[PDB]
Amino acid sequence: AFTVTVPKDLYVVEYGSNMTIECKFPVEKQLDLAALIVYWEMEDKNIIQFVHGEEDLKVQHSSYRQRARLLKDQLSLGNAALQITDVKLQDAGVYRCMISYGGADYKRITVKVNA
Amino acid sequence: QVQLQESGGGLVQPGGSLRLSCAASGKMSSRRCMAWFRQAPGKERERVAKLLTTSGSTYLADSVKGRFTISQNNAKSTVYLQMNSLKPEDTAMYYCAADSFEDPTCTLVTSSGAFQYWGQGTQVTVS
Ligand SMILES: [Cl-]
Ligand SMILES: [Cl-]
Ligand SMILES: [Cl-]
Ligand code: NA
Ligand code: NA
Repeated sequence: AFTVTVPKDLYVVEYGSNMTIECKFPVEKQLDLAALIVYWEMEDKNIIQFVHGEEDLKVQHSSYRQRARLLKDQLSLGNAALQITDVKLQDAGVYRCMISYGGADYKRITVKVNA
Repeated sequence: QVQLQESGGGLVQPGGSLRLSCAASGKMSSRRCMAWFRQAPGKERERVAKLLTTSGSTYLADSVKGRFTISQNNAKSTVYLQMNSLKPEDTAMYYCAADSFEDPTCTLVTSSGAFQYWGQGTQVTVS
């Protein structure tokens, strides 16, 4: 069945640095955007919804809205990569990626932040 | 975290009706995306209904549009599937499922693999 994997389930990061966390999923020879959904959250708070080849436009000022982005050029290589810049103490916690691309699955990644 | 428990299954003749309930508990944000899935023996779980609890926005699979309805109570501790005009092909174990997905993802994700929380299932037989 469709399985999402992580190269690391824990990242330890320094305050003020930049961090990229990754989930991996099965590739086709051609990235079919119509079928792909990429969902990133921290705890239950949504960070990314990449649907139909489009990022869901957020209007609410939030912690993540200007510092978080999905590295879209990595999707065709089977990498869901979330880059968060200028890491803050509040960025510590449990992240989850859910990818749907035919089947669907999810994994969790913990981030610890040092100051 | 989240727990889900179904009730309401049974046996009806064609044209009959059943009402399923899913008693939902745990942090509301962790179960804002509610769904009903069904599994016939020899087949995969397939989604038939979706509700985002915060907006009330619902979605029904083409196979059940106009026959089934998904809803919740005021406290949002219970989610229902009202099943009218039942047909033999509706025979299956029915499951409630929950997760945290906001819309549009909640609407668009039909694979059972996406959902982390599940009820134990309830049998619906139409014969
Ligand atoms: Cl459909
Ligand atoms: Cl559906
Ligand atoms: Cl009510
Ligand atoms: Na490609
Ligand atoms: Na009520």
